[PDB]
Amino acid sequence: HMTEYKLVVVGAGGVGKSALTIQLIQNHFVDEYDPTIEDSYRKQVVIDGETCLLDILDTAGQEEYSAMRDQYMRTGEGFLCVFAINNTKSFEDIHHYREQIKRVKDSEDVPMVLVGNKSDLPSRTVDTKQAQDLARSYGIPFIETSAKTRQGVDDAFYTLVREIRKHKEK
Ligand SMILES: Nc1nc2c(ncn2[C@@H]2O[C@H](COP(=O)(O)OP(=O)(O)O)[C@@H](O)[C@H]2O)c(=O)[nH]1
Ligand SMILES: [Mg+2]
Repeated sequence: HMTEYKLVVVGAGGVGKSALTIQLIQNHFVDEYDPTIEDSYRKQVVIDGETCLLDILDTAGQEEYSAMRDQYMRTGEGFLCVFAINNTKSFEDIHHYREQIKRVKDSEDVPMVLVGNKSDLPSRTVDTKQAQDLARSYGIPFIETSAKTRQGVDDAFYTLVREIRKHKEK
């Protein structure tokens, strides 16, 4: 009656991991969300005729990974690797998040989507072609999002579900 899909949202502080997740669940842009709140959220949604229950960890910070975060990294089926298109450092940081996932999974073939968030903002410092070059090298999709306008948000999450299905029987 429902298929569970366990998703993890990672990336530098301030890129919009929480805003993206909240925009997915609540259809609202939250302007100011606690940067330290790490928690799991659930969403029921029909994707390609399948009733899915998304179990989504929105990660926050470093320093003594909770039991929960360690659990989700280990048992997570797919990862959204988020940077902001007006945050060059966040883009450069993606390498470290991908290295972490590769280590936790002992594999280069983990379901993953590269997300360039804050597409609504005029201060773009990361070109779509840069992002495309990075995702091409990793062998993953790249999608641009705005948690403010909702552009691409469903698309990122649905695409990650689809990547998981490409990798394993669900
Ligand atoms: N304009 C714009 N602001 C955003 C977007 N996503 C997040 N923000 C803002 O960016 C800041 C960081 O967002 P947050 O979701 O807390 O980042 P996190 O640390 O990655 O969870 C907040 O002030 C949000 O209001 C976006 O798509 N567009
Ligand atoms: Mg957050």
